[PDB]
Formats: sequence, structure tokens, C-alpha cells
Amino acid sequence: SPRINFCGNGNHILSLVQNAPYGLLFMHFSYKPISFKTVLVSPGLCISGDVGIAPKQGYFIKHNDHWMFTGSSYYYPEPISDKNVVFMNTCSVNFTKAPLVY
Amino acid sequence: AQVQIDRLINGRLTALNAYVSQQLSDISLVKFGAALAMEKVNECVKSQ
Amino acid sequence: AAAGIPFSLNVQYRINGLGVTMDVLNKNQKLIATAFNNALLSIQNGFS
Amino acid sequence: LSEYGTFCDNINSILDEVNGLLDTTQLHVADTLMQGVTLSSNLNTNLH
Repeated sequence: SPRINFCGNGNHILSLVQNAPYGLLFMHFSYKPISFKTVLVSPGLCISGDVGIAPKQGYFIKHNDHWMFTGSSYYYPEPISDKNVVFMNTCSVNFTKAPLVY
Repeated sequence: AQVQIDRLINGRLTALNAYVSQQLSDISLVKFGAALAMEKVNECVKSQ
Repeated sequence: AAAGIPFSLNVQYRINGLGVTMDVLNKNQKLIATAFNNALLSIQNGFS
Repeated sequence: LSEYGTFCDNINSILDEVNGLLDTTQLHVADTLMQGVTLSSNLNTNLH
């Protein structure tokens, strides 16, 4: 269910259940980050004909001087596409100006 | 004096038992409310 | 505690999810922010 | 009262259990509020 801390704490992946004396014992499996990279992120971009784009469960990253997308829970720069973007007919203020994207 | 004090002891102990039973029942409602508040924290403030 | 994005963008995406076009939301950002802090002030003044 | 029995021990035990439930509940609410909260060391109350 899309409920954040209902099935234990952290980034809950999945849960399993086992019988216990007078109850149930749940094993909550969570995604635990081990190491982190500090990166500069953009929560949105103003592209082409002033079209706004927002990242889906991620961020826009300047990688190799080019605008790229990365997931919010794992650093892996990948090209910006309709698969990882929410489109807007107008871009919001403070969205980074990127006329060269798409 | 023991007969009179015994009537008071019995009345006061009965009153403490009644208060204790009510306090157990009230704390059940407080636990229910605290669970709802934790659920509202998690599903309304930290996330939607 | 805001889904990893700025609070104003979280407010805008939450209002958009109700069936409100993003075009009125990103052009009325100041009106939305003023409505939000006026709602907070209304809650604070409501204790009087 | 001492010749009455374990009545006062039982009253104290139930209230201690009720108060332990309130304490455990307060710790769970505080844990829920503080869960997943990551803040920057650059935050200051006088400027932000």
C-alpha cells in the first residue's frame, strides 16, 4: 500500500510474516543507502518553447556539461526523456533555463 | 475505632479501585488517539 | 519531509493532483503562497 | 491497611503499567516525528 511508514521505518520494499507466540512477527525489508554523493540538482527545467519539465522520482543533473536525469534514491545519470519527466505547458519561476534540452 | 477506620479503609480502597479501572479505560483511548496522530504524521505531514 | 522537492513545488503538485491545470498554478504562485500563509495566520488567530 | 493484604500493591502496579504505557506511547510519537528527518548543519533560527 502507498503508505510511507506503515510497514516499518525507512524506504519499505516489501514485508513477510511468520507466526509468533500470541501474535505475528513481521519482517520488514527496506532499501538502505550505504554511501552518498553530494550533487547539484534542479527540481525542474524550462526547455525549448518555455515548456516546463519536472523529474519523476528523481532530479535533473548537470553531467558532462549536459542536462541529465537521476533517480532520487540512486545516483545514475541517464538521458532526460518522456519516461522520467512530468510535462507542463508553461515552466514555473526559478526552474533552471535550459533552451538546448529536447 | 477499628470498626470505624475499617469502614473508611473499605470505602477509600473501593474508590481507588474505581479510579484505577477508569484510568485503564481512559489510557486505551489515549493509545488509540496516539496511533491516529502517528498515522497522520506519516501519511499527512511526511507524505500525502 | 516534503518528498525530496521544494515545499512550494510540493504544494503545486498536490493542488495539480486534485484536477487543477499546472498553467494556473505556476502563474499564480504568489497568490497561492499568500493564500497559504493567510490560512496559517487564520489558524493562529483562531486560538483567540 | 497492612492486615488487609496486597490491595495497595495492586493499585500501584496498575498505575505503574498505565504510566509505562503513556511513556512508551510518548517515545513512539517522538520516534515517528523524528523518523527520516535529515537537516543541514547550516540551518539557523535567526536567518531562515
